[PDB]
Amino acid sequence: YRYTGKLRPHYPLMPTRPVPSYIQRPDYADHPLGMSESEQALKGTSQIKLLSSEDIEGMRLVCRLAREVLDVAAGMIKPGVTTEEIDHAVHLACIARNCYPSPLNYYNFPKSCCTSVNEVICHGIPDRRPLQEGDIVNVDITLYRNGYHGDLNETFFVGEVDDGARKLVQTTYECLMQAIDAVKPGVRYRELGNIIQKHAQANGFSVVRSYCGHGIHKLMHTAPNVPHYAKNKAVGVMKSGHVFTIEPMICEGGWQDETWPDGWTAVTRDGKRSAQFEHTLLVTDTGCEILTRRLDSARPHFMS
Ligand code: MET
Ligand SMILES: [Co+2]
Ligand SMILES: [Co+2]
Ligand SMILES: [K+]
Repeated sequence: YRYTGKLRPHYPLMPTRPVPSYIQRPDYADHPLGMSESEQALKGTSQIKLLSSEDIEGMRLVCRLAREVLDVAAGMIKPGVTTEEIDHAVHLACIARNCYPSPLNYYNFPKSCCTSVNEVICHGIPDRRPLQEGDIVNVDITLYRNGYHGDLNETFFVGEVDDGARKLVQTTYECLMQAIDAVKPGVRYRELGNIIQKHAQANGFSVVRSYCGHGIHKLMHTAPNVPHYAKNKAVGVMKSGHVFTIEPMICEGGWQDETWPDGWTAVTRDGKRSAQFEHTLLVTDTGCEILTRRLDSARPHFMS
């Protein structure tokens, strides 16, 4: 395998961490290949759940806990800390909140969160590599509580970063917030990518095509599929009670991705950097509720 950049995985990984049986587990947690039968039973449907009020309450709670856990991770970002160390803390913080770390054994993913450094677009696997000054690192947190998933990520700076990094990260965050601002009953899901690419392209960056935002509630990944690039063919119109993520991945160079031999880590083909932000959003009668927002501080961690 020919690496596309300077990043390498750092093995061995620690044995997978167990989750106490008193925490409720998603279906895939105990499937030998991590398959989610509940997801597969809806494969290829474009029909979108309209959430009940109980469902809404379950999403508010899990998404709020998910944010608390991301914040724990943000507090640990510094040169010298390994991504495994961050994952171990995430793992414990999930459990302290009586939640299952949704990534754990999802299609056999080995860890409890994704840590994506520099050229890693998404789904990097926490490992023995210490963060280095000048790195940018995304932590993606997904929690499962009382039958609901909640999902968010942010890109963080490690010590001081270059101007390229700041611009990349700032623009990615703007892309996300500009898409969120357009969310309300009656908007086509396909529109969000027109907004995202327009801003990304205006800043010289590209938009990853192989990974999309998604519905999330009782299932971790479900309808709608939500592309972040322009003139996509996404099916559906937003309605009050829809819940889904927006999670744009933007790249300094080209948009093309490939996957490491590990089956997960997605990297730019050109080895240039990529950044990402994500929220889970509830479409209301008039706009949208950002379920995974910070409740206590105005800005994302990188601006603080
Ligand atoms: C290894 S599963 C990680 C999934 C990620 N949290 C997402 O938003 O799709
Ligand atoms: Co996510
Ligand atoms: Co997501
Ligand atoms: K990255």
